[PDB]
Amino acid sequence: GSHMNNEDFSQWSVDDVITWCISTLEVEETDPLCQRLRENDIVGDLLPELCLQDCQDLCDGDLNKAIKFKILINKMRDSKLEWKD
Repeated sequence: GSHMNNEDFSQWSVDDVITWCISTLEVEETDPLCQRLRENDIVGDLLPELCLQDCQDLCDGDLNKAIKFKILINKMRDSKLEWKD
């Protein structure tokens, strides 16, 4: 179904989640957004557990941040190779 390569949630670390997140969320690895995510040590297996609650908490208080954050995560879970015609 979706099992192909992935990065294995058991191998996802701080730098892994942060880097990929930021580089695909809004800005690059410059904004303090990295520091925030770094504080709350969360593994890739706990990402879907954060929800808009922990996500928004990870931000100063901006919907666009959390909303877009949790979303991008859903895409990474269901994966996306090439099924759009």
